[PDB]
Amino acid sequence: SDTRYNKDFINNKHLNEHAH
Repeated sequence: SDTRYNKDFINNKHLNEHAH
């Protein structure tokens, strides 16, 4: 649970644009 730099503040920018 640290992908970019700890969630990029929201689970990877709002769950990586609503589940890509």
